[PDB]
Amino acid sequence: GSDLGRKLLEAARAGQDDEVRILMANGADVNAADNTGTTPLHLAAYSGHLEIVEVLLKHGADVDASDVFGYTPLHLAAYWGHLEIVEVLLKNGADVNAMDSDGMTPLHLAAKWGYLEIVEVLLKHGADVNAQDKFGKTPFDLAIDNGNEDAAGVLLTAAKVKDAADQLGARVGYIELDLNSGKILASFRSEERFPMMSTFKVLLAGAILSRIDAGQEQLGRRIHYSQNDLVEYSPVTEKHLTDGMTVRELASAAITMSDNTAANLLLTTIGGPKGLTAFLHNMGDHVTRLDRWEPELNEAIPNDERDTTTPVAMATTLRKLLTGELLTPASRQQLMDWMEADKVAGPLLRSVLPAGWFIADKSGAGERGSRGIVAALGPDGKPSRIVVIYTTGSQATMDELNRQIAEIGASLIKGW
Repeated sequence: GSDLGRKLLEAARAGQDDEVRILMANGADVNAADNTGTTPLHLAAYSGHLEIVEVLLKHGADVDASDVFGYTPLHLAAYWGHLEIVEVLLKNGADVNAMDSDGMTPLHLAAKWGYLEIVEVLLKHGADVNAQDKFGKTPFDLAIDNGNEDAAGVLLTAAKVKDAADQLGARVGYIELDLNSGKILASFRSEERFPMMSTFKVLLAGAILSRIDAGQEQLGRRIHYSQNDLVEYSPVTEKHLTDGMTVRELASAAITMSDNTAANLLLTTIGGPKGLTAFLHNMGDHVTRLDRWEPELNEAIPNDERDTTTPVAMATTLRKLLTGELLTPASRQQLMDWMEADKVAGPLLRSVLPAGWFIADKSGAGERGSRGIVAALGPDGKPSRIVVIYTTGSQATMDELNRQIAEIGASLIKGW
């Protein structure tokens, strides 16, 4: 009987992708472990064999397996500066904050050796900047000690955001993204899910504009509705029960005033939340999902994936809508124009925006202390970056939440 377990360990170490598959096909344990607790995934991560890491993961490899010294594959990937592997491990559910026997997290390792790109990715997945090793040192402290000012700065920025959220008992996530290239300039918990709340209405407007471009809808078409269509908070639609509203007026009301009935009426034309989600799949967004209508979509139940997005997905989709090829230039401009005319997000980014800056945004508020904003802004009268910020779970007052988002915005503006 050939010990397939060890043969697989060696194949993973040597980068023999075909041999790895053959052994697995013949019954090799993908989670085989030697006397130190080392698994095929550990060795693949240590050597830097991306393809083998992927094959192991897609066939049942335990992503968080720990060896005798508390090392996970993510520890090894970070220690040797294997960026792509770090990314893949995290995408497959690795524990970003796993601590080895010395109390070191992957973020400690990346900060210590000065692997800036890895520091950034870890932050995307919620790495704890307050994590202390056995000597009481945070990743920041290790960056300072080893003279990595680059990493220190990025970690300091992340700490400001996390520490503010902790005081409120909130979970926070944000991202700053380049409008043209799509390059991520800064973020924290940008790969985690948050309730979209009314921020989804910019995506809804995109779906309608797509139908307009296709000739399935007309901006000037008048929609007639009744009192039984009215839901909570409908400041505009409640005024036009007898005359109705055009698709254009409804889209405007939905974005600029966050009118709920306006959103539901538009949703109906595309087949509801399932219709909007279908449109997002066409945009290349397979993360964002709308499941419910207004106002139920604002429930923000903890760990509920219904009606949620991630900061990176929302920011990326918004970028595609405002600059991509999917909408016609006229429609892209209309979407931007509607967001520029938002009048219900005063207490957020606009409360700290210097004179001369351009901003087009859409805000959101929900139960369980949920608050958020999506925006395209820039210091020179035009938008050059996308900013998305979400907070949830604090049960804090509206004023407290407003200031939480505003101060994050202030930090980004000052460090522009």
